Amino acid sequence: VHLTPEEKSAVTALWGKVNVDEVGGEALGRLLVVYPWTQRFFESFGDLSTPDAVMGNPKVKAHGKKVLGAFSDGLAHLDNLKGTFATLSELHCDKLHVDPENFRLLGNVLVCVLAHHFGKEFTPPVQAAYQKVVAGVANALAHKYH
Amino acid sequence: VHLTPEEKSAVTALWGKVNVDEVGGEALGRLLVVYPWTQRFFESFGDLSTPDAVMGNPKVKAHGKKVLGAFSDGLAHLDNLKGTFATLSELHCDKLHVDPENFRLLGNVLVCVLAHHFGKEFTPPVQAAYQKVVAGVANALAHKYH
Amino acid sequence: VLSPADKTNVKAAWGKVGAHAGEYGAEALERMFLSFPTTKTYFPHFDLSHGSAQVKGHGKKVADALTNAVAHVDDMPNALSALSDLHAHKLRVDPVNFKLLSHCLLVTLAAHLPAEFTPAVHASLDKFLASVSTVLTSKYR
Amino acid sequence: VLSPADKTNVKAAWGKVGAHAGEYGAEALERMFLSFPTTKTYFPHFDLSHGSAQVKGHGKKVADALTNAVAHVDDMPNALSALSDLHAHKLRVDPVNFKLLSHCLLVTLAAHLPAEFTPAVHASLDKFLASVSTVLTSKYR
Ligand code: HEM
Ligand code: HEM
Ligand SMILES: O=N[O-]
Ligand SMILES: O=N[O-]
Ligand SMILES: O=N[O-]
Ligand SMILES: O=N[O-]
Repeated sequence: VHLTPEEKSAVTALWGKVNVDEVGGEALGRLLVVYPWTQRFFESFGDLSTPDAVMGNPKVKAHGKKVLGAFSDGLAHLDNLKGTFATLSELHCDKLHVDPENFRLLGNVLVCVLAHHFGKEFTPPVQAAYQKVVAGVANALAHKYH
Repeated sequence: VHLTPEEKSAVTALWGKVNVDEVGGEALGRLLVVYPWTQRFFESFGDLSTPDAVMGNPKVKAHGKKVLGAFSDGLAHLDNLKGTFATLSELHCDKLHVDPENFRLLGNVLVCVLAHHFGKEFTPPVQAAYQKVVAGVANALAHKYH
Repeated sequence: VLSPADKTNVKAAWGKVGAHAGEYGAEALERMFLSFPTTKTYFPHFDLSHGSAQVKGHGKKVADALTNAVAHVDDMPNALSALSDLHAHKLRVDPVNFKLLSHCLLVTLAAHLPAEFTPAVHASLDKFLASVSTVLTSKYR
Repeated sequence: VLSPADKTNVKAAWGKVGAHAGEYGAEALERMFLSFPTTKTYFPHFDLSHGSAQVKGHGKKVADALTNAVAHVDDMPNALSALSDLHAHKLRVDPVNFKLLSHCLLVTLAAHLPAEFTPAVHASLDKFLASVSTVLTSKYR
C-alpha cells in the first residue's frame, strides 16, 4: 500500500506512542468479545465465557502481543506488506483457513482500540491513514487466498 | 491466481461454449435486478424499472458484452490478472469508486448465469474453478484500492 | 422484507424443486466445500468426499430447514430460532459463510431450474436466502 | 436480537454522549469520507471539506435517527421504515456502506468515551448499529 508522506507521518508518530505490551491483547480480546465466532480459533485459551474473562485472560494478552508484533513489522515495511506477511498468510490461509473478512475485522477493532486509547489525538485523518494500513495488512495476510 | 491444470481445463472447455454476445448482458442484467443498488452506476441506460425492462434493455446487453470481453481477456491471462485489469481497475476504483464487494457480486452472478445456461455440465468442480477465476478478476479489478 | 411477489416466486421455485429438495441441498453443500474450502473446517468430523452419506444426510436437514422457513415465511425468526441458537452459540458459524452457502444454493437451483430461474425468481430467492441468513446470524445482533 | 444487557449498555452510552450526539454524528461522517472515499459518491452535491455546515447538519440528522432507534429499540423496523425506504429505493445505498459508517460511529464513540467504551459496551453498540443497518437495508430483502 502506498501511504503519502503525510499518512506515513500520521501512522509513525502515533505508533511510537503505542503500548506494545497491551494494545495487541486489547484488540484481540475485543475481537473475541465483539465477534464471538472468532473464539472458534482460540478454544485452547480457556475461559472466554464473559468479556471480563476474555480481557483478563493471560493467553489472550500473550497472543495479542505477538499479533501486534506482526502489525509493527508491517508498519516497518509498508511498501512490501506482501513479503512481510507471506509466512503468516500461509499460516492463516493454508493451515488455519480463517476467513479473511476476519482480518478486516481485527484491523477495524485495532482502529477502535487506538481511538479509545488516543481519544481526540486519533483524528479523522490519522484514522484514514490507519485504515489504509490495516487494509494493506489484511490484504497481504489474505494473499495465499489470491 | 494459480489454477491447477485440471481447473484450467474445466474453465477453458466450458468457456469455448459460452455465447459471448449474450452471457455478459445476462450477468449484468441480473446484477442490476438482484442487487438494485448497482443501478446507481447505470442511470444512463434508461428504463430499469422492472426485470423485463432491464433484461430487454439494449444498453444492458451492449455493455454486458464489453464486460464479458474483459472476463475473456482475464481467462487468456490467468497468470497475470493484475496486469490485464490494470486499466479497468483505474477506471472502477479511481474514477467510478465502485465498492469492490460489487465485483465479487457480479462474479457470483456470472457463475449463476453459467450454471443456468450449462445446467448439470456446470458441476461442482467446474464451479470451484470458476470461483477461483472470478475471485482473481475481482481482486485484480480492486488492485487500485490496495 | 419479502414482498408478496417474492413469496409467490419462492413458493413457485420450491414447488418446481419438489421432492429433489434434499438432493439439491447435498449438492449445494458439495459446491460450497469445493468452491470455498474454508467452510470445510466446520465439518472436520464429516467425510466431505463426493458421495458422502454424511453430506447427503446433512443436505436433507438443510433443505428441510429451508422448506420450514418457506412454510412459515411470515414467522421466520420464530421458526428458525433453535437453528439460530445452534449456528451462533454452539457452532460459532462465521456470518460470511451464510453468503457462501446461499450462493451455492442459488447456483444449485440455477443448474436445475432452467425455466424457473428467471431474473425475477433469482432476485426473490436471493432475498429469501438472505432473510434466512439474517435470522440464522441474529444471535450475533 | 438485542439482549436486555445490550439495551442497557446502548442506553448508557447514549446517555454519556448526551448533547454531543449531533457533533459526534458529523465527526463519524468525516471519518467515513476520509477513511472510505468511495462513500463520498453518495454526496456529490455536498461540500465534504472539514467544517462543512452540510456535513454538520447531516451528522445531526443521522444522530437523531439513531437516537430515535434507541428510543424505539423494540420497534426499530417500524421506527426506521421511512429511512429504510429512502436509503434502499431512492438513494440505492450499497449495503457494504452501512458497515463503514457503523465502524466510524464506533470509532467516534471510542474516541469520546474513555470510560464508557468497555469491551462489553463496544459489543452492545456494534450489535445496535448492526441492527439499525439491517433495518435500513431491509428493503433489499
Ligand atoms: C488480521 C491480522 C492478523 C495478524 C497480524 C495475526 C498475527 C498472528 C501471529 C503473529 C501469530 C503467531 C504465529 C506464530 O506463532 O508464529 C498468529 C497466530 C494465530 N492466529 Fe492470527 N493474526 C491476524 C488475524 C487472525 C484472525 C482474524 C484469526 C481468527 C479469527 C487468527 C487466528 C490465529 C490462530 C488460531 C493462531 C495460532 C495458530 C497456531 O499457533 O497454530 N488470526 N496470528
Ligand atoms: C467485476 C467485474 C467487472 C468487469 C470485468 C467490468 C468491466 C467493464 C468494462 C470492460 C467496461 C468498459 C470500459 C471501457 O469502455 O473501456 C466497464 C465500464 C463500466 N463499469 Fe464495469 N466491470 C466490472 C464490474 C463493475 C461493477 C460491479 C460496476 C457497478 C456496480 C461497474 C460499473 C461500471 C460503469 C458505471 C462503467 C462505464 C464507465 C464509463 O463509461 O465511464 N463495473 N466495466
Ligand atoms: O489475531 N490472532 O492472531
Ligand atoms: O459490469 N459493469 O461494467
Ligand atoms: O450446512 N449448513 O448446515
Ligand atoms: O450519513 N448517512 O446518511
